[PDB]
Amino acid sequence: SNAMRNTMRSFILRARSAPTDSQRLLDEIGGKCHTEILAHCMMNSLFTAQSHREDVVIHLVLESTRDYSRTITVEANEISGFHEAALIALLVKALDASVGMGKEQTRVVQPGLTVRTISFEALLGELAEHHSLYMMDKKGDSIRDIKIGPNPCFILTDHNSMKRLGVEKISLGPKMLFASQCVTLIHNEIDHQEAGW
Amino acid sequence: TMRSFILRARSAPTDSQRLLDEIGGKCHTEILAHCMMNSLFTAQSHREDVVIHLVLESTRDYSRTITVEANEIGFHEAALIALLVKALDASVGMGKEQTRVVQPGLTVRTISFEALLGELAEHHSLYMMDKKGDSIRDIKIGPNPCFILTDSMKRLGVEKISLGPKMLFASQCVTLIHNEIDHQEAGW
Repeated sequence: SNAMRNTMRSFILRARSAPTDSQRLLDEIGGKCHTEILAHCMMNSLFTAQSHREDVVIHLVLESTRDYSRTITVEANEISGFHEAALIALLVKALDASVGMGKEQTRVVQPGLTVRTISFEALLGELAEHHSLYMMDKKGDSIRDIKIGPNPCFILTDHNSMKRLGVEKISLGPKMLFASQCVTLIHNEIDHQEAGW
Repeated sequence: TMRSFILRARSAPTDSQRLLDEIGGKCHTEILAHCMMNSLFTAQSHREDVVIHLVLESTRDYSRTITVEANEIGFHEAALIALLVKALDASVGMGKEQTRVVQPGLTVRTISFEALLGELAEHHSLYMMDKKGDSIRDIKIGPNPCFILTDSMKRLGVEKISLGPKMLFASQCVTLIHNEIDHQEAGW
């Protein structure tokens, strides 16, 4: 193996129960669709105590729709608080800007915030090229026992087409965890591997 | 075994209203809820045998300690924050060194941070976040551990640990602490 330099970390939250409708989104906070998890995932994936993390991208694929899913891409680099309402707000903003889009389309919302009518599977297609793709599997190999690829990208669900795309299964531990908790764990293991300890 | 956490929420108001006003405020009240959610809940269900003590310090008089016990007690910010508001409201009028039961597995106390440490030091293995501390991965977590989390110590016998190279939110530290005990106990 090579001595890696620090690379982009990406995450994909497949929120299949999540409304693409701006208002039905704020409605599901604490509701059966559990819309808080998106905000926590955003928090954990982009923020530490001191700073925001450099070079992180989260893709939120909001699926529950009358037409196309909205893929909301947040980039820690250009996104100039971390509580549930403020991050959920970033979403509503991007959702409002997506209304009336047709298929296979892209709309800049603000610096480092984009919305796209791209399928989950199509999006994987694009990331599959130059990213190391990973998914969660209680029966996958412990993450502490693999060498995490460069430009890694982690599929988290709010819950073989995959094997074709080179998607490798990993596990973070014995227990079932919130997607938001998976984020912190992933980040931490790459922080270790990068630091060498 | 038992797992415990203490969160010294210095500058977290003991008043109910001022707490709600701090959701995303100068003092970030949201992190109390997140600490609770991560210490008490997994995706499958609540955790067994977990206790969290929240020490709220921004007080007129005495600070309030809210102990939540996983065995006894929505997971979103407003639900767990509501638990706290109920607890602080149970605390109005309390004297120094008092205890008041809010509901099964919810308790409010007018005991100090160090006063609580002193008690816990009797039986718990005390631990502290320190970027210079041993890596949690290299030590064997002691029996009945308690993890101090910020927003004399050496005398009480608390020993320093680091979860990694970076500076995390208290709530992120809870996740990584649980996950390490989870590993050591399943023999991973």
